[PDB]
Amino acid sequence: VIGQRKILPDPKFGSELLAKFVNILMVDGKKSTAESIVYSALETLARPVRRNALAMRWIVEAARKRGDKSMALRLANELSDAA
Amino acid sequence: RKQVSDGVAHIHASFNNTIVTITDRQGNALGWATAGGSGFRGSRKSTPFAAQVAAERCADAVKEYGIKNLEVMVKGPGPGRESTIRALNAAGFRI
RNA sequence: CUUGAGUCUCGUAGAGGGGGGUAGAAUUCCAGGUGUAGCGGUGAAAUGCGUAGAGAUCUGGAGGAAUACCGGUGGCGAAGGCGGCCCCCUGGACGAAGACUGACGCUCAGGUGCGAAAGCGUGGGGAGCAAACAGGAUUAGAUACCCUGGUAGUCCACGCCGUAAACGAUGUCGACUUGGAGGUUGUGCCCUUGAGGCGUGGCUUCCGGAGCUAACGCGUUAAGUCGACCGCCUGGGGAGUACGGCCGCAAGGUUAAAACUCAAAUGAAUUGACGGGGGCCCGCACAAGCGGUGGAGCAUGUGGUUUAAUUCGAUGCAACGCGA
Repeated sequence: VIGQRKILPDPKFGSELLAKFVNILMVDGKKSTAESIVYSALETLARPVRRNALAMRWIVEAARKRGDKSMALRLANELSDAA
Repeated sequence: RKQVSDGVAHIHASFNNTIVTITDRQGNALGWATAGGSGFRGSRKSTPFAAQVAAERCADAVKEYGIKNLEVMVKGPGPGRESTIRALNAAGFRI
């Protein structure tokens, strides 16, 4: 067997527990947009590869056609409701 | 009929249908139920499901007699011997 | 004469046989209650049971069959074959020393006897089963298969049959020729503990040497090496048939051809083919995740419609944004 891919820690905070999250809410290779999505939701709110990955995917996967101003900020509400 | 909470369960475990009686220690039957004819008949009989449902039928046929411990003296081997035994024991009885 | 053969003396093991009773497990109905919607089964129902009390329970009976464990790589028997317990009668085998006889032997055509199962005949017996036969459905139709009953038979006595893949597909008797691994049953020496350690017989299972064999294999229980006598074979089919004889209660058996036809039939082994009795391993093949196509409008391609033509080829994966 082989281990899971090792990703460099999120440069902005130098922490590994945030890069994996921003890579899956990402769409179509648009990482640059991803920070515009989640950092606005994060910087302004103020085996380990099975259950954390699956549960956190469920959070991202319900923001496609909810029909409001912008799901960019709706997911901020969703995580605010979650938190 | 006697409310003794005792007796034996003569399991007439035949291949096609296992038709268990509830007789006392003396040797007189209390209440009866059957697997075949009692909700299903065919060549698809002789299954552990049939033995289990026969066990629950034989239980509910004598659940009103005030009996809570019935021994098992099985006559011959039948399909789903463990299924009927487990189903009968699940009814709250002592062998 | 005594080495073969036998007689004797003493023990051992054995489903060897014939009888005689003997007991339970299971077996069905009745004798009763306990019980009322079931019992029953296949490809599927159904046929047959039952609510008139049906199954099971315990209770006693009835009666027949057969003796689960032991149980076996076991045993005994000429073979067929023999399996609960116990008695009576009985047969054979083997071992230890000794005595006795004194070649009394081996094999045997003919002959005689025994001889599974089925069957037959005569009387019984019949608990289960089970050719036949009887219900249902079959299946392409069903007189399939099946299930439900079921009679002969199966069991006993006597008589007949006299046949089997009656097979180790290996006649009987004797002698000789390396080993290894067992089992069963005696017995000698020494452990005088029970086995024991070492012999030594008989039976028996399996490897394998030489040898033999076409090969497979056999291999001291030979299919080796020999000797005695017997039986048998002579291409396949016709055919173990016809005819005759003998035998049998018909039932059939035994002995046993020919015409005709074919150029094979056959044994053993080799390769590799279905081989619907297997495993193992690997792979975005599955598991996880990601993104999608099948909905629509156009682009192109493919089949189909018409037209003179809609040029031809490509047309599962390995044609269809292909030749172009």
